[PDB]
Amino acid sequence: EVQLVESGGGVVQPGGSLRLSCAASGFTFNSYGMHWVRQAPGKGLEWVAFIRYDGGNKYYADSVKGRFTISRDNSKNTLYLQMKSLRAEDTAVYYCANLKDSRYSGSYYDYWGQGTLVTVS
Amino acid sequence: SETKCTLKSFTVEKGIYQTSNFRVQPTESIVRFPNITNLCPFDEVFNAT
Amino acid sequence: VIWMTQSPSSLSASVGDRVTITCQASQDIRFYLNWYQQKPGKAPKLLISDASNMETGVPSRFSGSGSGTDFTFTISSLQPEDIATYYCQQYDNLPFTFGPGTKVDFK
Ligand SMILES: *[C@@H]1O[C@H](CO)[C@@H](O[C@@H]2O[C@H](CO)[C@@H](O)[C@H](O)[C@H]2NC(C)=O)[C@H](O)[C@H]1NC(C)=O
Repeated sequence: EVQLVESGGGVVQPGGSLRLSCAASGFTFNSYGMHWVRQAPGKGLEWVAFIRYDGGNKYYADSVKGRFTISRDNSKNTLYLQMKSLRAEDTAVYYCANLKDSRYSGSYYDYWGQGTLVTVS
Repeated sequence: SETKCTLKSFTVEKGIYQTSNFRVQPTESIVRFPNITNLCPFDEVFNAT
Repeated sequence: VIWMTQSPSSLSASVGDRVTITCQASQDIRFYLNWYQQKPGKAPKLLISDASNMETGVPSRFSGSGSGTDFTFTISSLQPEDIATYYCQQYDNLPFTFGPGTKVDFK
């Protein structure tokens, strides 16, 4: 009954830009701090970004700190990832995650997205 | 309400009331430089016969 | 940055056998570590939260233990739907870091 449908994947020239969107509908949203997680094809899961319940504090991974920005729109219940200056090491499957934290976000349920294939060629 | 919070009142009479400041932040963040002249060859020290 | 390592990164065991998977950190994470399972082609399903608290909707074959720097994921029996990749996660210092992931296979 939870729905995290994501969009914005496609062929991107190196050094381009994207807006990955995650439409969330089901749980209450905006009471949970939500995450962007990515998985390289054939590799393990990495971590991209985290945003709090009010859009106040945003935290990024130590490799992409500055090329990505994470935002949320609580009126339409969406997550956004602005990706600028993409290299070829960012072709991946991006999931829109709500991790069963319990230290920072304080969530209790694990709701994952579906994942968009962002191919940077 | 912005104006109310500014005049510290609940009644705002008629007129232009300056409240806040609108600065537009930036987006990207480039870092340009020159190409690359000499390259001090490790080609000769790591790869001698 | 809190580096994690997982062992063994390749594993093949038959039905009814037991599987131990050690997650080792580079710093001290007290009991804040999540164990995920990802079957190939789908989003990862969580199995164990805060290194010992098994969830609801998961069978009682899996168990988690350990604390401090060393943690342990234990599968008491391999059913055919246990064939997946298992991941760690820490929670104390942002950024959260996943593990590299171990692959379970059949003989
Ligand atoms: C180290 O030296 C060898 C030999 O000089 C280099 O091998 C040459 O590589 C180029 C391009 O890779 C080829 O066109 C040549 O035919 C190779 N020569 C031989 C004799 O094999 C090697 O590339 C050098 N290492 C580096 C990093 O430049």
